[PDB]
Amino acid sequence: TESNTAGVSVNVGYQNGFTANVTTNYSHTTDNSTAVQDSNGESWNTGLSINKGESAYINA
Amino acid sequence: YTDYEKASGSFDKAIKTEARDPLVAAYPIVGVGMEKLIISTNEHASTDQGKTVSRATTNSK
Repeated sequence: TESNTAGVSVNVGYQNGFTANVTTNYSHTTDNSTAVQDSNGESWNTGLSINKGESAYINA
Repeated sequence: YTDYEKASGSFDKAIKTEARDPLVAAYPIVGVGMEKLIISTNEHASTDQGKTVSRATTNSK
């Protein structure tokens, strides 16, 4: 649940006791949204040297 | 489903309420809609090479 609560509207004020947020996107716990970890300062291009025409390939 | 199973609802619970009437026929009508046109210049493994144009599209049943 990160894409589920991504489209939240914060709205620091609540109207009538409905102290709950509403979202335009409430999907499921079957929508895992990965988060790359290291990404220190280097791009993916560094160490790959790709220039606007060719492609990389994913293992996971 | 027979008349009694339709009237009482002793069928799959996902069947619409309207089909409970023994005259309305329980019936799925499946159609395929398209929501993006992508036209590329390649026919087999069209990655990395062609010059393509695509747009999001609507449709109507």
